[PDB]
Amino acid sequence: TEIRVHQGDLPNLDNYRIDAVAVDTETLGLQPHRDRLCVVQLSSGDGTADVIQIAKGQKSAPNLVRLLSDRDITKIFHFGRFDLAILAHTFGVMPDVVFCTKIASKLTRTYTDRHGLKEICGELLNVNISKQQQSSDWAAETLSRAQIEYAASDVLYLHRLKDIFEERLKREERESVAKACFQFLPMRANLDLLGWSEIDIFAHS
Amino acid sequence: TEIRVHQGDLPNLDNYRIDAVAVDTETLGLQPHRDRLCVVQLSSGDGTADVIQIAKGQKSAPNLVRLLSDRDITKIFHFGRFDLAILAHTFGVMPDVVFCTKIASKLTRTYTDRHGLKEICGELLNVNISKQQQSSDWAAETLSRAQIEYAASDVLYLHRLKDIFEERLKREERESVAKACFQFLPMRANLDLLGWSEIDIFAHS
Amino acid sequence: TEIRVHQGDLPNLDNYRIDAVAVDTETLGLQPHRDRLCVVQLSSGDGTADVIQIAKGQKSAPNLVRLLSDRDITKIFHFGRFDLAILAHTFGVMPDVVFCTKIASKLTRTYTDRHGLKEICGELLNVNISKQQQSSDWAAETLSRAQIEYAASDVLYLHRLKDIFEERLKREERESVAKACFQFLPMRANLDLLGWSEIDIFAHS
Amino acid sequence: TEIRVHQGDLPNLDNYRIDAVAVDTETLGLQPHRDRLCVVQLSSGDGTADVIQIAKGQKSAPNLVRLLSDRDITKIFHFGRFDLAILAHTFGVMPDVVFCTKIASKLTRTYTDRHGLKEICGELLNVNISKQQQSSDWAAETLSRAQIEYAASDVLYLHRLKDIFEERLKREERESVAKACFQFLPMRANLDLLGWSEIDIFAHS
Amino acid sequence: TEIRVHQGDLPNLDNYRIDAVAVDTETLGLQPHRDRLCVVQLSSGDGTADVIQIAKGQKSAPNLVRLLSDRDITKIFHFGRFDLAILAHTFGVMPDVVFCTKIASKLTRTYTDRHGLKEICGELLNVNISKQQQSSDWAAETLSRAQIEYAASDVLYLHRLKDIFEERLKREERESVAKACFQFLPMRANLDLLGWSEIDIFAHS
Amino acid sequence: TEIRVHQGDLPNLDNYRIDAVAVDTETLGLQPHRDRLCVVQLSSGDGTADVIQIAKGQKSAPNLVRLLSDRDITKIFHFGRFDLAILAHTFGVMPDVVFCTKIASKLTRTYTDRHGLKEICGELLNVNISKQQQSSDWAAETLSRAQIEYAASDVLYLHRLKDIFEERLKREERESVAKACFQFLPMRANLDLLGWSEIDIFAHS
Amino acid sequence: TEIRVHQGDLPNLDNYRIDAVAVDTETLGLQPHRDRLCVVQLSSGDGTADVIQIAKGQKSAPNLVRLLSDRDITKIFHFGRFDLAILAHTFGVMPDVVFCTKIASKLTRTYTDRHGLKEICGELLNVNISKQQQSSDWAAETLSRAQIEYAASDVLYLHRLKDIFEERLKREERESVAKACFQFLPMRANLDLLGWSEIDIFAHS
Amino acid sequence: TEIRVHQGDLPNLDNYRIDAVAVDTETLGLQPHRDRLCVVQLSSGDGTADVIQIAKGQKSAPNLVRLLSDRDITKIFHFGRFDLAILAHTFGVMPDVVFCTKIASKLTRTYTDRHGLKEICGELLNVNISKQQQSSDWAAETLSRAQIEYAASDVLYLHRLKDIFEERLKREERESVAKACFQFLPMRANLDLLGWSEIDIFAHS
Repeated sequence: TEIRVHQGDLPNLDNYRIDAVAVDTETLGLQPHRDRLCVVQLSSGDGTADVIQIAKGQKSAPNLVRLLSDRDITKIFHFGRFDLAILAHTFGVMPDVVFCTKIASKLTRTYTDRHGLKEICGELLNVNISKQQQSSDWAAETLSRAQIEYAASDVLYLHRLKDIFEERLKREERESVAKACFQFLPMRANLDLLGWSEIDIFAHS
Repeated sequence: TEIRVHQGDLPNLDNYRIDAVAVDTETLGLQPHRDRLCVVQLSSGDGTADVIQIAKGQKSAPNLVRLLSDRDITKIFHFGRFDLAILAHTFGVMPDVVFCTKIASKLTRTYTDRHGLKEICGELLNVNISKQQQSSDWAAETLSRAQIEYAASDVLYLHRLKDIFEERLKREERESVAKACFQFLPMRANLDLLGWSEIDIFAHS
Repeated sequence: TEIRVHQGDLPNLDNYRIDAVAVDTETLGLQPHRDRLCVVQLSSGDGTADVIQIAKGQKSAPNLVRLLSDRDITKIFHFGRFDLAILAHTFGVMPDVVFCTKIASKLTRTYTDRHGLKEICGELLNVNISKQQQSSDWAAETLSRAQIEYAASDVLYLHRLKDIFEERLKREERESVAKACFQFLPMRANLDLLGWSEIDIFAHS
Repeated sequence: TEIRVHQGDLPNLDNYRIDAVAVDTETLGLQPHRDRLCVVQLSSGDGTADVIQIAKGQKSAPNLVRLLSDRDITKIFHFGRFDLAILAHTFGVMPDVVFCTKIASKLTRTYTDRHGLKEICGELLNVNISKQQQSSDWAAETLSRAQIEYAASDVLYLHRLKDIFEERLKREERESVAKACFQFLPMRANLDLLGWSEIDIFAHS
Repeated sequence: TEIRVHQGDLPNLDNYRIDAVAVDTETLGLQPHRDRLCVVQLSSGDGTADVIQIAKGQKSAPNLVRLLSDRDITKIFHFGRFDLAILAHTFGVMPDVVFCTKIASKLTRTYTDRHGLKEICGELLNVNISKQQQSSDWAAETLSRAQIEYAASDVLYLHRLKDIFEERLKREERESVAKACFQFLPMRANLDLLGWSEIDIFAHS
Repeated sequence: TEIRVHQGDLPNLDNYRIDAVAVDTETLGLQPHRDRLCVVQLSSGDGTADVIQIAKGQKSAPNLVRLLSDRDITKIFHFGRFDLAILAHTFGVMPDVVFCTKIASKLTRTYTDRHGLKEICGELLNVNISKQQQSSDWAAETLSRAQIEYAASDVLYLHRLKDIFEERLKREERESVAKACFQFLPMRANLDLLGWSEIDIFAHS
Repeated sequence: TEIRVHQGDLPNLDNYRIDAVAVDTETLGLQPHRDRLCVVQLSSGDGTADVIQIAKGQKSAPNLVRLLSDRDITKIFHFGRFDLAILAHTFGVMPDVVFCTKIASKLTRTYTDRHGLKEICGELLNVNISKQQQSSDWAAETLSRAQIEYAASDVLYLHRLKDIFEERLKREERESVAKACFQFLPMRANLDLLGWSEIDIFAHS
Repeated sequence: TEIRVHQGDLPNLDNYRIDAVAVDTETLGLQPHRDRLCVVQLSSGDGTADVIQIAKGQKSAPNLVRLLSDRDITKIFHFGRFDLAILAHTFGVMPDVVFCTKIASKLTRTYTDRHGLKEICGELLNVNISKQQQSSDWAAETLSRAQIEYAASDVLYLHRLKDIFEERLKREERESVAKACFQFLPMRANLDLLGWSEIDIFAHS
């Protein structure tokens, strides 16, 4: 593998002249108002990944923000509801072209109730994701090798999942449903930032 | 007030050359695959209402459906998540320009947890709606006077609520939030028809 | 109203040469092995009722048992699951031609979740049943007038509900589903007596 | 083990001139209106199995349906409440002569609260069923070897279970209870198809 | 009615040379280690009552304790599990000849799930007890007249209830069960004082 | 009752040269980051009240904040945990000399589980506060007379409650407990503002 | 581990002229009215056991019942609440001199919440009991060797536990509490048989 | 290791002329009024520990208590809410300079929901603490070697955790929050002793 570790921002976009980029984040917790962004992960799908450490109080990441803002590049997330919220809270730019593998899983893997990334990777690809480092100090000044390898491991497979999920969505005739869900997902994240994170806004009660 | 009761369909659209129409339905229950549409209510906001009795097995209602599919007319519902589902299930056309007073309530009446139509009308307009007839035989060949008056009372006030809620949404600066939620609402109803009625598609679990 | 009160048994069957008889019971509680049968109520639907006081330890009631065993007469209950159980446990005869207004309500009154007899009588007939005496000492040697009037009131109206429910079951094309449920109801009662009263035998868990 | 895989239908019924056939299904999920039938597996009890792939949108399987309809042949299921529902929804024929190992287990294996197929096969036969493939993509164009072997594994042992459960029902004198439950099971499945899937129709609440 | 109010203790036992005495207490709450005894009420059953105010830090009440210790007098309580605990904690004497109307109700009023004193008095005697003052400041130096009348109302009817419950226990042949329960009740109270107040010591879990 | 309504701030502190001031607030909801402070209520205990309307986006109120910052004046709240949070969030000043009647009630009224202000006022003073207006649009440009009267009602009685609670805390010897709770209360409110509003920080789980 | 297996009853009590006997039962389930007693195991504490197979419908076991009735012999159970109930229901003799290791554990092992026999034997004696056979067909005409060894394992250690628990009860000064609980235990079992198996007779609700 | 085991008290404080001491206790359970203190574990942070057995009824341990009350020495606990309560209940002295690793975890390890000592030690130091002996008979006159090694293991690592948590609290800017929580912790423990152990005193309900 190749994992390029950076401080603050990508040096340039030379490796990202592509149609879709897999994106993930790591934070200090589940509450964007309390838990700061610590890591941003990117991959072009070529089997390598970039891991960008975000400093405390960092307000800008121009190359990263260009990627997040570019409407011609689909950002692939797993449970993007969270990542979109924390990214918008941190850098002030809300992505609007997204694909979420968790929503896709809920729309296609109807034969199971386990939609976590580990189960998806195990079932669809026979790839073992190790989650031991998921609960670790992502704010450490120097990330461990195990942390760096885990962070890259979270983004290395999202392209293959998107390909398979697009096949399943086409087969079961949910393409327009999925497209509408992804179109609404950024606004669901915005509602999370504004204070309705514990509320299903569409529920009767 | 004036309540016009019809069999099958509106006679014409002479009374509905307006910018927005309030819409409600009555059914045999909460499950569209089991519980047929029995009554459709409409109002232009002029203090009169149309109550349309729908026959068993009726597949077509051209004037009503013509109104429902006119993209230049906003359809106002209370808890449109249900009504959109049953309308699309019955006539095969899903409206795509809607306003829902319950979503608006959840976005503006943040000081209460009661978002039912009775509580909203009581608080916002000091109008008392009596719900006694809500659980009644809406499939009766001849509706009683009490049933007809309840059905009209369900649609007579939605225009005034839309006006007030639009004022509140602009005042608290959540207009674009409401717009995005309303834009997504028809697909949420479609998801209900397809089999996800008990699932919040954006939740982690 | 006319209420004929008897000790032990009917004097004869002169008043019960009919197609259907409404039957109900009162007991000391919900557990047939602990709570003894105290009252049996009967009515032909002609506005009169028979109330039969059962003695402690009484094992036989030949006229009552002849009615309960007579396959040519349908026995109408409300929540017959219990009444069938207590009747079979007391007299050793399980009726097998029955109609239950609770099953019929659950199959037809799909627009509400309140299926008790008080609510059914209120909604279908505008008749007010008072339940204050439901929890009383039914084993008293002398029943009070309020007790006797309530006991008769439990059976005076089951014919009118059966007639209406039969109309609704025909209307929604659920006649065979209800008929099969009524056919199975006695074995559900036997399962209750044998010890599965707290178990839904068809559930996954 | 020989497992014969067919497309669409059996070529003939030469292997099924028997008094009882074990039947199971696999689907895309628990909701018959959304999740199509994908595989049907049968066995005569001779240690071999037939695995029939059902195509998307397939409406007919004349040989299979003739087998399912033959009243001289008892159909053995595990949790037939589901299989009967999905079979009737897909091919339009409701089997009416059935034996269910889950009902039998609940009526005889009263010393445990675990009635899943894994526990029954483990306790009664010391046979290890591996369920890893239960949650898999059963709609795949080509089934995997693991999928095929699991699907066959779900019918290979049902005859021996039926024999033992029949022994237990005779020993504990519960034969007529079980018979009435099995006679009613197809109507429970029909009720399931009609929209009462979440309701125990006999419960007080 | 006649209510004699005393400070600290009875002046003498001239009114309590009787076979059975009704006893009740009031405290500052449900936790004997935190909530001190404030009032003790007594009655000979003649329609009059004694209300004894207990002082802060009071360790002795010789005449009252003489009454509580005399094994030839049955002490009648409602929910004696609590009163025994608070009395033993306060005066160091655990009564051992008791009758509890709550246990008697649970052993006899099997036709209801409402075993409060208000409901019992309403059903068995048609006497209306008003509980508004049940939750009040019982530590006041001078009790209000409404408080005193409530306190007397708690003891005025326990003799009549004991007579009726003894009739019911004889009628349903449960006297020896009740007797064993009453003998164990003081040890249940001791278990409460020792720290097992939240544990059913006889439960499986 | 004299109620002075002001915009933005008190005109001066001529009426608040006192040793304790009753304070309460009204907002658009329970979430300080989403629901803005709308009204501040004050009372000197002289039977008059001041109601201060806070504008949207208002960042300063020098006279009010000077009063809130003054360590020689105890601020009396009911459920100050919330009021302290919203006040500190709005004006940037956290009061540090406080008394909370709800904590005091939980430390003294151990005989009840109802600690709301309405319930407290009913029990201790026999004064009926009507809360119908508690859930209303507090951000309206012009408050109704009923709203203003309710708002004054939430501060008019806190002094009298404080006097009674101080007597009870002295009587039951819990003064130092209450003092320590009040000393931590501002930090509990800060913890709420920082993101632990749903976490009991001292619980084991 | 000498294990003597008998049909119907012990031949005599020649091996049981001792002061205390360990007793445990096996049944078809938890409900004495439905599930019959299948096996009774006894031990004198000398490291050997007797396993007595009870036939369906067996009403008499004179030597065994003689042992159960001998008031000079303490019967040791684990969770005797169940065993006493099923023994009394089956043979008509209610033991009245008992020791229960579960009550003793709840009164002594206050540092844990896991009181099952496996955990007690593991912690207190470092002896491993294997519970695999607990859920098995105890009504088999011939028990397997594994069943026999498990059944003996249930009684082989109860004497040592009784010795240690008696030491702990003396040490912690809880002997009279335990004695009262053991004295009450037979009536708790009788209450289970009479129909209160789901009711805590001493609870407020 | 160098675990020194003592009866009753430390011989002197010659080894404890230090700025911070790790403290941990072992009891018979979670309820200080019932379950006595059995062991106190101390460490200077030098990799050695002192394990002090406390005798039944012992009220004094002057050298240990002198250390506990020396305000120039911070006492480090894990979940001091419990330890402080049992120490104060046993010896009558409440420490007032404390650090709690559970509060520190809840304020810093926001990326996990597991705050037990085992999980903290595993994550922060990669040290495996085995908790098998946590639930054991701590009142034995002679503790086993396994008990002694576990007891020392609970205190051997608290200094290293305090050092890391102090680094995290400074880095994340939460020192004044933690300081206020630690200042309130002794009053939370006092509240536990007084009877509010099950009440979060700051909650709305």
